[PDB]
Amino acid sequence: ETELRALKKLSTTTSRVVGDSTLALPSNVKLSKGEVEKIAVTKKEMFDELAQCNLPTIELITREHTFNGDVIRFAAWLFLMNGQKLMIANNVAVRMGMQYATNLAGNNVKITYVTSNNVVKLGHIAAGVLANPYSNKGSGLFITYEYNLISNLIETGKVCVLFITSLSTTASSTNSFAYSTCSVPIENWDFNMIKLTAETSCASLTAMTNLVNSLVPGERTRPVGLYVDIPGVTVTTSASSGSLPLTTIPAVTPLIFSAYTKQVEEVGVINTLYALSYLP
Amino acid sequence: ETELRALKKLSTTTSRVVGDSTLALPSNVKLSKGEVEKIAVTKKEMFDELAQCNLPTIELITREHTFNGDVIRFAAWLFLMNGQKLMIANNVAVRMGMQYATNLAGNNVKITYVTSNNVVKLGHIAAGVLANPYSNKGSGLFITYEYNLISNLIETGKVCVLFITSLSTTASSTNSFAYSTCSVPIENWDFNMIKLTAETSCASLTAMTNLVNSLVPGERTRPVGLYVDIPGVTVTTSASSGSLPLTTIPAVTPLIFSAYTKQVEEVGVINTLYALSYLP
Amino acid sequence: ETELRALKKLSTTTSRVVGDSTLALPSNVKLSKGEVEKIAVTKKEMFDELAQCNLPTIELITREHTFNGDVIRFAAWLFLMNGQKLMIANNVAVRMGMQYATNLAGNNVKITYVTSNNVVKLGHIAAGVLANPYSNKGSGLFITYEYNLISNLIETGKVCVLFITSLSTTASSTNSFAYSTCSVPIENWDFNMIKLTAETSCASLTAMTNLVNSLVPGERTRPVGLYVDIPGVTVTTSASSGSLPLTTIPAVTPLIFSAYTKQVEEVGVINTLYALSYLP
Repeated sequence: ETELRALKKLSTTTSRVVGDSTLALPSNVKLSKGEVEKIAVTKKEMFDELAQCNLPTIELITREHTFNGDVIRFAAWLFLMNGQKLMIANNVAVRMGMQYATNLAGNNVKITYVTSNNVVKLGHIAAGVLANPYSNKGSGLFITYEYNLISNLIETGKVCVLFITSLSTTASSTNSFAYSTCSVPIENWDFNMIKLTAETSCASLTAMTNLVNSLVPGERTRPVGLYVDIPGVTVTTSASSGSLPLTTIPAVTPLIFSAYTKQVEEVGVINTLYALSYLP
Repeated sequence: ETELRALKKLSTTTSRVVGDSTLALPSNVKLSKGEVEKIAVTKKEMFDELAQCNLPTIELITREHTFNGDVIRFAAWLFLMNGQKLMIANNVAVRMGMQYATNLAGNNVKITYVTSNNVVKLGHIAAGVLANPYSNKGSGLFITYEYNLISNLIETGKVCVLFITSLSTTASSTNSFAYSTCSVPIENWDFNMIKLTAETSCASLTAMTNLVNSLVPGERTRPVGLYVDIPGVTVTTSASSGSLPLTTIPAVTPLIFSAYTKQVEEVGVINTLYALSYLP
Repeated sequence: ETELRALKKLSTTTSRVVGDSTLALPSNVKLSKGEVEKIAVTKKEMFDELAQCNLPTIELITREHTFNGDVIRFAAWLFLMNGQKLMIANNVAVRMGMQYATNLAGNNVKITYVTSNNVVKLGHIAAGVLANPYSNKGSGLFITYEYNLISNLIETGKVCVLFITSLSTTASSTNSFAYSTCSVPIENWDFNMIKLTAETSCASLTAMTNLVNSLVPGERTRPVGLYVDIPGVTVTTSASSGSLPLTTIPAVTPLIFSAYTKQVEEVGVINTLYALSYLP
């Protein structure tokens, strides 16, 4: 029975040591920790990027604006946040767990964190003075607090999100524009549930499908529709206006998320920025 | 009877649960899935960045231009594509699987996806009007369809790869430049094979190495040579020019890949952008 | 006897083919290489980003300025290094194992690699002509070789690190500015040790926290203090000057690391850039 004791240890560990052979080990065989350290990218290694002074944790001031050290999302989110050629002025994204966030003009603003049932839900900042109005035919996503941009009316305790778009192709000189809007209660608010989709079926997407079909086949562009998964929200579109719905946003108006692309073809870039901005 | 049964499962799975000690387990020890789910960053976690509404897959429109979710790749490729300080005008990279791609001027246009044997291989777009001609001691890589920038002669069923370079350093006011053009058939085309190398031996590097020797000893620069692994390729490197072989690209000229840097000293980033752009 | 050899294989090999089932296998269940090949993003895949022509290793020139393939390290570091707004002129960071590095004006220059006891400790370059004076009410980190920026005196065989800051908030019109300085020998030099912290206790932080506390309510800002882990280090923090200590630096003055943000609120990006720039 003592043979069982020794032969049992063969299960616990491997006689093999780490090395180049670990790369060439056949796929069917099992692995030890040392080899798995080599083969797969370790969570330590990503944590090792910002590690200084061999501290147990990375610097607090760094963890604030790096999504608590999630470097992978931080890199891609950073460029789309600002520096894109086609984005007008500076896209405004209020990331959670932050002291300051830039506004449309570019001044960093102390963020008013809204607390829901003793839990911080989201924060907003003053819009500031927009550099320029949104000129060309492009799409954009807008999220504001206690305000409706189309109606210019304030609803206390309610968050309204607007999506604007240009149906016509940028090359096509014909001008057709529409938008989708909805108001969400403060309580059941989750950034994850909202997205811009071209495949998932929703009421906004249905409107865009036939609305583009209204235009000539040469100038058609694939529909991009607002989708909201949260209970208690109704998405309302608009008829084909043919003129841009929103040109500028007042500074006094509270702001949560706002991003517009000069051309419509890079509409999906907006959704990517929204996806990266808030962790689910 | 049951002693074999239990002892097999005893070895087969792990009794230990995940925790802090999971990090401190011996390297030679073997591990469970929950342990590996902690130690290494997962496919899901990388996939989790773009996940919305807990959907099985990422959004289609985001899936198109993010290399089908290669967020690790997408971030680095993005800045080199747009916003490089030394890059002139807008370098053009045509990403596969996408409807639109920006041209030199910055106006995004529809892509003509070439299909070979009922299988797509590459896409090209109109060059557009260049913002400014390339005027400095710099190097660039150029890929065009059905055309030869050296001879300005149209091709049929042929894709020509051109690589200009700056023999002198930035400080060396002495002016001398060379190039290495190649033409490849569509049938044998494969992006991954071609690269810019300073160590791998090739015909272009063979000439390029001696060319800097013609320079004064103080003026030497590290050779950078075009290398093509595609069988049936012809590589030609002309003598020193003393002037820029190419100044501007005609708008009607078809384009696939084009990028140039004012300073030759950053020629390496050109290869990186080409490496990032196309998945092997 | 045969059972022992037979049952050993059951230990070493899972005998289960990879698939979606492997994705859904229980966490307690042990797994083979094929699962870890799937479950975790491999070191191979990160190598695959720059992989080309199926070469056993990545290109030399590409690996030189990409931290030898640390793509994610290269990604986030790239945008912060240059191209971001709220950065005066160009941030200058000299990466190790490099031929050229950009100056303040943006022209890349040869790097004098300082080798100590037959080990290359660091490298420095000529500062070049600064584009503009260092704006207003911002913070920055400065590292110079054989020099003292505040004292403008040469110290052979000693490297000095300087930190500047603005106590007052950008919104507050009141003006209060302080700084921290240290002189480090080259022999004990190690990049990873030094950092900007808001939680770790250090002499520089202790001097600064009461200083901003001396400011009236509503004007106080989170203290960010120099912390140096290298033994034999002195840190000095003067009284609140009320005016910017430094505006421009001479071109002839050697420069190791230099970064400055127009707004103080983005102090973290300064530490973030330093953390990314040099591997531990």
